[PDB]
Amino acid sequence: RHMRVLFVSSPGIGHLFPLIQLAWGFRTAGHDVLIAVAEHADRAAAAGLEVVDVAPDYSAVKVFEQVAKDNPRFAETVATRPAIDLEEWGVQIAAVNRPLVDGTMALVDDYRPDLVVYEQGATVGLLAADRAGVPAVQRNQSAWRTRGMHRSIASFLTDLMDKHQVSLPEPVATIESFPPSLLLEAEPEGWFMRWVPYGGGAVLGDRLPPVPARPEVAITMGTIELQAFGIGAVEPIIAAAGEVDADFVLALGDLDISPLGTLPRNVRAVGWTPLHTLLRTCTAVVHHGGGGTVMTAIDAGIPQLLAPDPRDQFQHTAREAVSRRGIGLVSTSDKVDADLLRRLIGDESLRTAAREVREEMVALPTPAETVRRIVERIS
Ligand SMILES: COC(=O)NC1=C2/C(=C\CSSSC)[C@](O)(C#C/C=C\C#C[C@@H]2O[C@@H]2O[C@H](C)[C@@H](NO)[C@H](O)[C@H]2O)CC1=O
Ligand SMILES: Cc1cn([C@H]2C[C@H](O)[C@@H](COP(=O)(O)OP(=O)(O)O)O2)c(=O)[nH]c1=O
Ligand SMILES: [Cl-]
Repeated sequence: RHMRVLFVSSPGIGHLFPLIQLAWGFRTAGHDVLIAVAEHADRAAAAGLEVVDVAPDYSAVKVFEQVAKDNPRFAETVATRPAIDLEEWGVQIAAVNRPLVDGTMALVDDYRPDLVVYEQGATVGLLAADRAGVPAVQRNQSAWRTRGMHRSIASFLTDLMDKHQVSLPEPVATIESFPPSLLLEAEPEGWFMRWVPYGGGAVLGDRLPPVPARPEVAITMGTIELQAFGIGAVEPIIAAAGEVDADFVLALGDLDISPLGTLPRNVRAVGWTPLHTLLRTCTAVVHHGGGGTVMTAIDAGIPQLLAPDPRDQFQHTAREAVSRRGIGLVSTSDKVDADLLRRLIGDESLRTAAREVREEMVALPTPAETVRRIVERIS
């Protein structure tokens, strides 16, 4: 009954955080839990868990650069359109997974997991499960449909699969990220699960901060877009914000915001803060379209505007749904203006719809319940 469970994540905070509730779900159910990730191992440790860094010195941004340089045709074609069918993006996602393989396979041999839980980007997790000979459970991201994505990714890792004597298995269960209404007409892949936001711990101070008298709007762009494309995209958003009669809080995480210089007087900045803690006191949020941020805004019950850098192809899958369900607005960073921010804060139908989608979401099975379901499925 007592298991060793290995959680496997691609080297991204947006990849890793959606595994944390399940990892604490397994730990509080008495199991041993270990995380495999690269680049962000210290953040995983700051969730109170044990971590092995399966690729020391990894840099996602350097991997991205190497892909573009090495695949100029892909870069000038497929990469000029949104990443929707990830089968087409196998070359890029395989480049991301490749450096994690050797370290993950060694870890599987040493740790001997009974179960692998991996996030949807981490084909290396399926390979790990096959190495150990154990079931794999997939945790989905945003609204991407899996289809043949793992076969396409694996087609570029063939050499490594041969060396480690592994084939690509199918997961025994898949767990959706979004609530049913935000998948539109796309067929669900497995179980729905409530989104319980995780963004790190925090000392809030000597008291619980009160909700401000004036409405505050958060501006956040996740953990990879501005790192990969530069901080420039947030400038037109901040300029538009300075023209709006509302207060704004800029939350770009560990990103150095020095290049922005002096912010408008109605815009304040914070360093890394768990997003749900920030949003507890906000009226709306402007962001890039990251799935974790979309879901955390829904947990807060607030309208959202998705305005990524126009070059970023990985923020597309929530956009149609945010639109069609009326819980927010969609644009691009360079097209944000004061009128659009006023719509975000003023259109009551957006807030009504957000609250309705939140009600749907918070009734879904919890991570604790989902741990029980997984254990039943594999027993
Ligand atoms: C801006 O630059 C990018 O976005 N980069 C990339 C991301 C990748 C794959 C995603 S699709 S597989 S999950 C079916 C990538 O494989 C690799 C990597 C390492 C870090 C990263 C991020 C990228 O996605 C991020 O994933 C989050 C889970 C999403 N929220 O749910 C975010 O919306 C999205 O921003 C390749 C990549 O280039
Ligand atoms: C920048 C920032 C992000 N976050 C969280 C919100 C999300 O859970 C996660 C970002 O994931 P996500 O929004 O999926 O996008 P990306 O992969 O593009 O970064 O990081 C914080 O909690 N605090 C912060 O200061
Ligand atoms: Cl959070």
